[PDB]
Amino acid sequence: EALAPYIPMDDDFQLR
Amino acid sequence: MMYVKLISSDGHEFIVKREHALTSGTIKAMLSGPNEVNFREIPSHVLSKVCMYFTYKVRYTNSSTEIPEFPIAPEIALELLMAANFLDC
Amino acid sequence: MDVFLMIRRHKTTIFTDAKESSTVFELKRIVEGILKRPPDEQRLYKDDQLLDDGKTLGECGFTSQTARPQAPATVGLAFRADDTFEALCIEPFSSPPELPDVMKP
Amino acid sequence: RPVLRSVNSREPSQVIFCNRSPRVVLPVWLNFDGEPQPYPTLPPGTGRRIHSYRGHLWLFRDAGTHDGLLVNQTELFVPSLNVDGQPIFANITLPVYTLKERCLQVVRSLVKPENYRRLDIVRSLYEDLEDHPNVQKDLERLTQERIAH
Ligand SMILES: OCc1ccc(-n2cccc2)cc1
Repeated sequence: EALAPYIPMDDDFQLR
Repeated sequence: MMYVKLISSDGHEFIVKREHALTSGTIKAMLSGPNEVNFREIPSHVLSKVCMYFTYKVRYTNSSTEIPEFPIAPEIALELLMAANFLDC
Repeated sequence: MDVFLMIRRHKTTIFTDAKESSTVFELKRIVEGILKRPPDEQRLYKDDQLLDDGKTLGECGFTSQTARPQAPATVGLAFRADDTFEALCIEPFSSPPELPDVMKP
Repeated sequence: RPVLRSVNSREPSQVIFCNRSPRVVLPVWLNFDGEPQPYPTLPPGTGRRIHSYRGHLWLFRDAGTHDGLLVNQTELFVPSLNVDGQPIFANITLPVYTLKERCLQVVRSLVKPENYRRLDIVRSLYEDLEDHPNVQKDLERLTQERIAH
């Protein structure tokens, strides 16, 4: 069975 | 270090580190034998930006740091493109 | 860190870098090696402000964050001819032409 | 069977995409047959947690132009097993473009392709403008270079 990457429903964050 | 002098079409003189000027494949080939270089075809508003690119390339090549964009104003892009094509950098 | 500079006098522009912690006097020594004029025959400027020999470049207002390789900060340079120092004069570069029609929105 | 492809490890690996570039970044996942797949884009200066897998292959491009970008200073990023819960960082950056290719990017951004050959520039540059960045052509190049080593 093939498992593709996915993105958790979560806010992005800012880099500094 | 050692330095070379690049002359633009309107007589502006740009003195850059020789190592930096070798960023240009054209200049590298001219100086590769066993200084001053005349570029009477390139105006100063273009050649100054070329020297800035030399500094930029030497600084950010082989670096893990965040690389800033090299800025090119729309009104110089065509001449800078032709200068980059001719200088091989 | 390092600051990236254009040292400019008349129609001459020197591209160099220096440490924020290095001094104005040290920068004059750089110019001496390139233009063969000694430090006491030189005056360096940030805009119209004459820079004191003993100040570091950081203390003059030059910071690595703004004096970057692709956008170097300008240092004005004037020479002492015989007895007197010349007035600071930097000739502008050439003017870019109008954008062609197919490059306009 | 292609040389550049993910392996179906099924071993989870937590990863953080850090867009340390001024471009809108398109993450591109190579599937198990080596075909590039797009993932949601990343605004400049932003980071995102990703649920990936060990031995998967990622690459990164400018979303609007497909200009090539680097991840941890190289073309491809491969998640590893998380050590002590710590996710693996993918720091996406601009490469040092040649001045010529940076000039081409700016010209492409201002001139419709149908209008390239109206510019008063040397003839060889028309084809350089037309040869815009292309993921599959880059994948073929990276494959050939790898074989050489
Ligand atoms: O323009 C330089 C450059 C071209 C292509 C890439 N590239 C990204 C993924 C595969 C290739 C990176 C940098």
